[PDB]
Amino acid sequence: PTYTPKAGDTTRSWYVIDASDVVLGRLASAAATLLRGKHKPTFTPNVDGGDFVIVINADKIAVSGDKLTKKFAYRHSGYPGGLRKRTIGELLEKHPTRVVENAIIGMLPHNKLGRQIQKKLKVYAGPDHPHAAQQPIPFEIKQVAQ
Amino acid sequence: TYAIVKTGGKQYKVAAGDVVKVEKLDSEPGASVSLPVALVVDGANVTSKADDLAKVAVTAEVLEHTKGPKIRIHKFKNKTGYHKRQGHRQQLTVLKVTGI
Amino acid sequence: ARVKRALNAQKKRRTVLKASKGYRGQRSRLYRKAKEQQLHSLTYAYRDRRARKGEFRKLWISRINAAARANDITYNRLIQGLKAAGVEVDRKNLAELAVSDPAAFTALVDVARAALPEDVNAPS
Amino acid sequence: AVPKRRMSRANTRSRRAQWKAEAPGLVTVSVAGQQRKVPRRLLKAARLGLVDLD
Amino acid sequence: AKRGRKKRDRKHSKANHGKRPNA
RNA sequence: UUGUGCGCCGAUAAUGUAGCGGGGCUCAAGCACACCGCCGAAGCCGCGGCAGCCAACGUGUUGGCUGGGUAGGGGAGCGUCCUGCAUCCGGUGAAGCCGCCGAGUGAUCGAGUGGUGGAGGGUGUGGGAGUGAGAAUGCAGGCAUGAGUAGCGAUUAGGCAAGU
RNA sequence: GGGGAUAAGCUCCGUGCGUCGAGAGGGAAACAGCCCAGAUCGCCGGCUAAGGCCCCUAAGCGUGUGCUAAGUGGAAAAGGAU
RNA sequence: UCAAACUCCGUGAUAGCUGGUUCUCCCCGAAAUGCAUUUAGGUGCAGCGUCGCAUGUUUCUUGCCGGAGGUAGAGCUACUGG
RNA sequence: GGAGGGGAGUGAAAGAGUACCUGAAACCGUGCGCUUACAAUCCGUCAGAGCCCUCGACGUGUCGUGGGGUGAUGGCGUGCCU
Repeated sequence: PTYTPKAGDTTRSWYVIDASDVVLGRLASAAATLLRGKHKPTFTPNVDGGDFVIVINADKIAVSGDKLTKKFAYRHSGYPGGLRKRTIGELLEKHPTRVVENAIIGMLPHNKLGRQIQKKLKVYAGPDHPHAAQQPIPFEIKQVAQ
Repeated sequence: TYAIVKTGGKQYKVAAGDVVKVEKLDSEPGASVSLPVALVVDGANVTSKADDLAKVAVTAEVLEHTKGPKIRIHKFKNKTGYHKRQGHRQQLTVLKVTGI
Repeated sequence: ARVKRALNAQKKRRTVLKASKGYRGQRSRLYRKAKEQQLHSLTYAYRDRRARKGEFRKLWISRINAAARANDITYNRLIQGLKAAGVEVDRKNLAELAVSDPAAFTALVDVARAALPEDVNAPS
Repeated sequence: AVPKRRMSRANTRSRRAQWKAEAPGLVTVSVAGQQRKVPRRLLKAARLGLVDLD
Repeated sequence: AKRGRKKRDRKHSKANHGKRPNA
């Protein structure tokens, strides 16, 4: 029988990704891989094993092309004519962490488990984070050559 | 110090003393069998070349002949009236791996 | 020779009802509605037994590719190496080696790296 | 209009259990030398004998 | 009009090979 | 100026983005041409079980091809009741009903056993069927959902003290 | 090919053309009739077809040379345009 | 209850019409075409299925050989027209 | 107050008490074990953590060619008949 994680088999570690000057799409897919625990060989779809991912410098993140002014982030309140949109440029100015969060949130499974994964993603606008007591391991986005 | 054994078209990871359920073999209970090997690990080293594997074989004894779980099949297609009932029990042989 | 259909008919009612225990609502009490479930229940199983083989093969690939990238080698190259190197361990045990005893898997990866061609994009 | 569907078991019992009673709050009073429990609303009357205690 | 043109278009998909039932 | 590969404008509806499935992508995750792997089904292969057609020899094994299926045609069976004949069980507890543990390729089985029960049953081989229901706005009986819900049948009106 | 306005998911014909009807499984997001392929049963083995390999989602943010600035890709005409 | 009352009887009236028809497995497996029809949502014969008997590859696929057309195309001081 | 019931008796049996042989299913409770108040569910199916019960071998609890009941979570999934 294939091995399946037991009660206490799961383990966690903390990763901090410098979001400065990283492409939004590229950074998000890297974080969405970490949070789901895809890197571990102990992966199991119905058990979360992802590692807490801290994203710092979340307001410097680079978006290519004209997407800073022509990409809208829509939201509907349910009331008739309640569809209000904010272009990415505005969404970065008011509260910048949202742009990184949504682009990660839409990368994870949408089921109940994907709601549990979100609890393990902390993203901050500034270059500093309060989680220094947990000793995050700095993480960088490379690509295995084939 | 374990080995991966080919039998019945499937490869099982066994060591000394493990008990496995493999497809039926022509060997009465209590008899001993020898099976080929797909890979052997001894401590830290690994034997993977096809030549050395052909030199080694896993010996095992046949515990008994059993049957698998009962499978009930009821094929069906709506608005037609097509029912087909049929059971199945796979015959299984269970081995105790003695030595490699 | 009038025959009362109680004995002959009650036989099939017990089978379905006993086999439909654990269902929620009406599908656990009434023979008519339980039989409607047993048509679906035994159709789902026969479809899921075939799909289980494909599903479990998949879970193994995810564990192999996760450990293969930990040793800096992509999965598709790792398999190309292993096939060329003459190693014929299937995916079930490869995923088993990757999780339980990582020392052997590193040995297997190094075998795959050696047997790979010098320039994998060559038109050979 | 009429109920379109037969309300299931879970939905029937969920609403039915809201149809309950609340037990009265009883205080102890001493009449003629014996202690009997009467609601605090009827406390004053039971001391003057206006309340019949079986 | 919008509905009709969209259905005839999605016949061009790579996996349909340029044909689809009901055009 | 000519021919070409990609583009721009023409562009334009009524619940909510809404003419990429979503996120996102030009640091292509887009397009064209070559090259390299891999994933992918109930397809093909491996190991095992069954059946149909045919062949080889044999006093039923082996081998080869085949086994989606409605209307429909053909073959073989499970279960129920009544009877010929022959046998066996039963107040030291039959039938029926409720379970446990199992069994068969299917209808299904249990002379395997616990509880309730109180008087008839099983098997082999023949005979005959009022012999198998999930549905006909099907029939009779019992009981649900709506639900502790609507109502409690005018246009007069009752109250207090005492009694049983 | 006829009728229609060379319109219809229109209608009537031909086809040792297909499929659905009477057909599961993979792909096309979902989607009888399109593409791959015809389910005797079991397996926690392997190779492929159409289709894919950044995350959801399995396998490539693959290698070489270019092109695109329009999110073209990820709807459209006469025609306009250093 | 009235464009011809009610009850019994003929009577289980008759419907080219709607509905319903109950246990299992194994093998094979269609049609929605033609002709006719007081006929078009019916039916008869033929066509396509299955079972038995008879005949055996006569069936089918490919190559080669002998055939007759009058489409696609094209042509017009070669005809009839434009 | 009665109805009804609890002791005590008859009875082989009161799981035969004139609502009375056997006493099923729908329907209605009571007790116990597991699960459920951030969640889109033709109500199953395939994986599957945890808890509870059971059968063995080995110590205090720990595994197994085990059996049961619940099932957090993931994948797939458009009732039956005409």
